[PDB]
Amino acid sequence: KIEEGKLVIWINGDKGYNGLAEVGKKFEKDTGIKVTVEHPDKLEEKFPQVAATGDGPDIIFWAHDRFGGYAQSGLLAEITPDKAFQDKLYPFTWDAVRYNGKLIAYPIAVEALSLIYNKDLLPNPPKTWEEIPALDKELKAKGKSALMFNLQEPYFTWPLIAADGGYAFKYENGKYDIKDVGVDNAGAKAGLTFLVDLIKNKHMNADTDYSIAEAAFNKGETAMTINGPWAWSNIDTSKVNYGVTVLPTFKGQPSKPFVGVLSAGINAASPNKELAKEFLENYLLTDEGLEAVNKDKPLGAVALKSYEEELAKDPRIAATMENAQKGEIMPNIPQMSAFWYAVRTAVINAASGRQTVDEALKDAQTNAAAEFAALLHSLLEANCSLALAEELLLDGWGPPLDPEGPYSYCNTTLDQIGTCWPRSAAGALVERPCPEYFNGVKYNTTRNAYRECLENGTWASKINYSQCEPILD
Amino acid sequence: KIEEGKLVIWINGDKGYNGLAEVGKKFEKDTGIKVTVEHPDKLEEKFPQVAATGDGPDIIFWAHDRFGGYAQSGLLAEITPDKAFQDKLYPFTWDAVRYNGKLIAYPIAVEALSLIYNKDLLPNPPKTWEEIPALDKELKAKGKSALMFNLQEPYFTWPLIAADGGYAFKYENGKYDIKDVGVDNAGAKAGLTFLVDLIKNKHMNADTDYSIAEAAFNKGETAMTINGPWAWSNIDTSKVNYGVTVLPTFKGQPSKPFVGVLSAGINAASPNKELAKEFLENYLLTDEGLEAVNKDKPLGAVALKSYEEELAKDPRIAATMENAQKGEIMPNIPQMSAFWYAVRTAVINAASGRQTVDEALKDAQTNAAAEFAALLHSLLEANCSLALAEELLLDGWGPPPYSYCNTTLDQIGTCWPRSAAGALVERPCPEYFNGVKYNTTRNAYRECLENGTWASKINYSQCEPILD
Amino acid sequence: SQRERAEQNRIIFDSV
Amino acid sequence: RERAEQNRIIFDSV
Ligand SMILES: OC[C@H]1O[C@H](O[C@H]2[C@H](O)[C@@H](O)[C@@H](O)O[C@@H]2CO)[C@H](O)[C@@H](O)[C@@H]1O
Ligand SMILES: OC[C@H]1O[C@H](O[C@H]2[C@H](O)[C@@H](O)[C@@H](O)O[C@@H]2CO)[C@H](O)[C@@H](O)[C@@H]1O
Repeated sequence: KIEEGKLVIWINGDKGYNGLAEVGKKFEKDTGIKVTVEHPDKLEEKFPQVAATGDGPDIIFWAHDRFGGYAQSGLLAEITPDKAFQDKLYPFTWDAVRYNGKLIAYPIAVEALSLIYNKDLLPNPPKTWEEIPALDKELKAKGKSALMFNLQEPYFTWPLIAADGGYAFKYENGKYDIKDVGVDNAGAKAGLTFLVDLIKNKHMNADTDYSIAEAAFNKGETAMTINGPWAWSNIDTSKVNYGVTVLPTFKGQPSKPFVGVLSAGINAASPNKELAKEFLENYLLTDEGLEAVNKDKPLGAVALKSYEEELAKDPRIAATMENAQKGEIMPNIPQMSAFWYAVRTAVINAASGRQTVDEALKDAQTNAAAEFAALLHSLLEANCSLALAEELLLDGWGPPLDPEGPYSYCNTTLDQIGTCWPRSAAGALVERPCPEYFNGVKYNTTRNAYRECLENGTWASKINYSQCEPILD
Repeated sequence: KIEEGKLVIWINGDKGYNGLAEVGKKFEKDTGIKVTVEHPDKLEEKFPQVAATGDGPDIIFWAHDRFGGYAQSGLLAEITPDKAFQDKLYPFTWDAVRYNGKLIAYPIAVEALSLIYNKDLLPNPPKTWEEIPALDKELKAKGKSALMFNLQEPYFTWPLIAADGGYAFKYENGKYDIKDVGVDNAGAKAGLTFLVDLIKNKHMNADTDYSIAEAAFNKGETAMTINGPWAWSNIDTSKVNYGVTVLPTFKGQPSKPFVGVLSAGINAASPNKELAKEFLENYLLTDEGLEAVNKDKPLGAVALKSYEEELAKDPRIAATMENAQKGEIMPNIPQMSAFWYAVRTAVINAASGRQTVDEALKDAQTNAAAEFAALLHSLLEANCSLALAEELLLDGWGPPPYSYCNTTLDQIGTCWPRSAAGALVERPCPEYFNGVKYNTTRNAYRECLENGTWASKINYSQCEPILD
Repeated sequence: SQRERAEQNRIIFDSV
Repeated sequence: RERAEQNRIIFDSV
């Protein structure tokens, strides 16, 4: 379990985590309570693995779309701010953190993607997507490129897939209809196809990802990127004379980014709920607190009314909001997880030529990717339970083991990679062969993973995968 | 239900229940509220039976170890003393009465076993358990005996099984592992085997129980007994010149009594939680309140800061505290019920000769950890993954909504299959659950909500056990 | 014993 | 190649 008398906080690496820790440093000064900020990778998948078991951060930070699934699964504590406090933030930002009419997180800021462009390469950013192919052709002539953005995260390609009719779940009079999914409609198809054609036509690379794009943009190699506010800081530093503008249209339609409210949730299992509330309410959610984080990496349009009045006057925030209006707040329902996984899968396959646009989106429609993952996973789970079954069956009803072995084993367990660790004696360093298969990648199984069974009878929390070399060409 | 406008109190007959009733006669003089104090047998088992139903005592007295079990079932009302009252009692006593961060009872007193010995038959009580065989031989020659204590209650043999490495549940970083029991290790075997040998060689009798031990000691027939503070009062009366000293060592190791904090919780279903709060705060937990009880049967090391100051000066209380230090405070978790029953069985079986030490301790091992359940559980996990497997295999590559409830295993071992939003789903009742067989041709029901999630309540109403 | 163990399971069932 | 490079990050954390 979490340590009593401190606060651990998970925020994502792209955000303003050093500003946040200064707010944490001020909280320490006053109360004496150590505040640690960490940014583990794949935070929003890591958080429910570890929280589910009574472990993890005191406070988690993320866009409100994952909180629905966290609260459904009972991992977030109900927050109770008083009336006075709720008047300090916007109504629509409480809406995003509401799950079954309970408030399950604090709103921090609104974030929407914008077209970021280089004023020296492009005095006039284009108004339409269609314009981009011709634009790339004349910038390739200058040893440069029209547009780079992260193609490996569906959040970035969605404004374009939604432009002309693609939608997650249909909204109808207050309710989302999880039986009405708009990923494989004609609009979704057109947008993805246009995106795949830019690649076939070598205007974009399938490989391109967050850091290649950021680097490429900040070095003045590409005229345009698509990113959020958090990215503006590293641009200011690169001294590229940059603008932030409305996303270009597709087939005359606005691109429709999905809008996120950055929110702060409290771990249901935390013994520090009270410290968390005071920290969030009296230190972070204040001009002082937000300005500290905004000055690290800009937050977008903040939820704290009084600070937003100062930030609202920035053309960049103005532009954030204009794309916000054109888009759509993300649903926060628990199916969001499967949704995102499906579209991630679809975009990547379509991008890399593994499936056609038709084939990819149809699988996203039918939820095939996440269902295959659940098949391989439940086979492993079953197999690891069976191993445990056997081990217990022996150790209880088999003939008496050595009147001189130990009472104290680490039990048969299945890690997050699918490796089943067998029941082992305390002190043991245990070798198991590297997964044959992991996230679409095949590994050399004649090398091993390593996990230590501690001298007390518990598995060490770190597992040594360092030796698992993939092999795919 | 309980009657409104009186307090009924359950405490163990070995405690100072007449002192307590005088404190109850004080409350009544004052408030006009009749306070009845009773001492039913098997109090700690009778309480959840009758409490379960909205019946039984307003207030309950027992060592804290079973309160975890009661709170988990929701039978104890949460106590809410203010700050000024919590500073009146020792921090470590509140600890014993905390379950999920919630205070579930009032601490009264610390009790731990000691060696009690007849100064006329034994001016020098033995330092070590190994000294005892030889010492019994000498005393047998004088028509007396070395040692008699209660063999029927594992609480009393515990300190010897614990002496040299036996343990309940392993403590590790704030948390008790209920998967790591310490009842079948080399240490436990050693302790118990030694105890069983005393019996094989007729240095003790397996029948010997609480009243046989007390009586024998107070008549000067045995040199030694192992008992707690409540026992001192009857010895005073017997005029046997007794000492209270540290328990003998075993294999050079101190004996490790489990230490109990005697505690008062309030029954959840009583219409008298305010009367019970005022009784225990303003009448019982006062020097005037404790003194009346202690002068009936000594409490041991009391939880009240201001009266423990005086009691600390008694050599007897010093010895209680010394043994307390060398043992360990009992866990209060629910599995304590199963641990005590397992060890009671093992000890008696080993003692009567029904089972060797290995056999007995293995079974307690198996029972205490609830290993049968762990093994059944893993089977049910497996099977539920498999049902998920087959379903996905068909729903994909089998011949041609996005919005199911996903296969889940509830806390009772029913695997709820993937179902459509809106489905009310029936699955047969568990064939087994906590030691009990159920009629499986009745059903449990769980609703797959229109929004794609399982309803959180599950209707187990129709699962009738089958018995005789 | 079993008449009474079952009596606790009913509470658990009632809650769950 | 360009997705085996991501698993290395996951392996490093897990
Ligand atoms: O790409 C799918 C992903 O999208 C959103 O994540 C955003 C996040 O909201 C932003 O704050 C920033 O971290 O970029 C992320 C994408 O890299 C959803 O919030 C997230 O749940 C989903 O997986
Ligand atoms: O023997 C099993 C029993 O041990 C403890 O009970 C003690 C109690 O702490 C003392 O106050 C005294 O009354 O004797 C009891 C044993 O006869 C645990 O409290 C109890 O739960 C456990 O079953």
